Amino acid sequence: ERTYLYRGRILNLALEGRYEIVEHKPAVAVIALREGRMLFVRQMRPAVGLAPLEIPAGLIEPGEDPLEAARRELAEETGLSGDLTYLFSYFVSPGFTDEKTHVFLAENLKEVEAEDEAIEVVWMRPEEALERHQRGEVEFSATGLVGVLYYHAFLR
Amino acid sequence: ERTYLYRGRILNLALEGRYEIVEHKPAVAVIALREGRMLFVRQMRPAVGLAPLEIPAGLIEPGEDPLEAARRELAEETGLSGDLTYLFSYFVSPGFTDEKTHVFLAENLKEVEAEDEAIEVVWMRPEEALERHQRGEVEFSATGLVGVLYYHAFLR
Ligand SMILES: Nc1ncnc2c1ncn2[C@@H]1O[C@H](COP(=O)(O)OP(=O)(O)OC[C@H]2O[C@H](O)[C@H](O)[C@@H]2O)[C@@H](O)[C@H]1O
Ligand SMILES: Nc1ncnc2c1ncn2[C@@H]1O[C@H](COP(=O)(O)OP(=O)(O)OC[C@H]2O[C@H](O)[C@H](O)[C@@H]2O)[C@@H](O)[C@H]1O
Ligand SMILES: [Mn+2]
Ligand SMILES: [Mn+2]
Repeated sequence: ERTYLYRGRILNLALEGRYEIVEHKPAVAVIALREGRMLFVRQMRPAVGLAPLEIPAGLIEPGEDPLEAARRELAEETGLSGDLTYLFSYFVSPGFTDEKTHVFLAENLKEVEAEDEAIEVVWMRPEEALERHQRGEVEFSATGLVGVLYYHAFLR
Repeated sequence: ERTYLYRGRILNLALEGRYEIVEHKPAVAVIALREGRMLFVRQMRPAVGLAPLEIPAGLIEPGEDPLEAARRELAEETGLSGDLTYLFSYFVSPGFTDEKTHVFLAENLKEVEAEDEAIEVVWMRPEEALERHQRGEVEFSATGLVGVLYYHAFLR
């Protein structure tokens, strides 16, 4: 038996025996390179009180599958569309939440819209994002770090 | 004002205006290679109902800093010690939680203990972990995927 303590907008909090469990919608994230720059985004994140370096990401909404959600959040956050390829998925923190992230690569990006304004588009070479992070200048989300590592592994 | 709905063992659930926020202890994770195999672990994770491929990881306990927590969970989960180097950190899912993970590299591993039994030690070439994941055979945690990508980027 899961017993629910809180049913919310973007999460539920449940107890399952001794375990505290946060149910959360699945997410998508998109890795995109153009002229050696990766497409990052930043927004104020009240949970952490700062704006980490992320890649375009969002929740999968009712009716959508991961590919469709990835297309949508790329367009809504950055005004771009591209050719999407599924890469891999991961559980963000499976010791307490079921949130799963599906990661895509985008190629051949084109502007379809001139976007959500509280999101800052940050094109940045991934080598520079990693250096800024090593020097303490920026924090990463998991999606931002996965983008930077994937680039270094496979896109040079 | 954060208003608290739940104060627990491994998380607190808070509201901050419209935002649902899960406070969570920071974590560590350790990337370790030996003879071309990466040190993964698996354990049943009730939040997800399965055992994803992770790397050795744990929460930072009172009094500890990340390096010390990394040493401890490597020994407790796998019976090993090594020379630790800090790599980078990431917020697991900063749209709802403040959990931050500090990732270390371990080299020169030695057995100090013959360990916590509900953790399965899984030495596996990272190329094979990535293939098994691409074929649907295993799920990744963020820490497992970060280990595999870091290897491919920097440890070949
Ligand atoms: N959902 C939970 N509810 C209550 N207690 C729990 C839960 N999960 C574990 N404990 C207790 O908490 C104690 C300390 O857990 P440690 O073993 O240092 O950590 P880790 O490997 O779980 O988590 C490490 C990271 O890996 C994953 O990505 C996680 O999501 C974290 O981000 C354990 O003894 C359990 O008794
Ligand atoms: N803590 C919250 N509480 C309540 N509502 C919120 C919260 N955060 C956002 N919303 C509402 O939820 C709506 C849908 O959010 P989308 O914009 O598709 O997602 P994302 O970028 O937030 O999260 C994407 C991933 O990136 C990060 O790693 C996250 O942790 C996720 O893993 C937003 O309109 C907000 O109005
Ligand atoms: Mn978003
Ligand atoms: Mn652990």
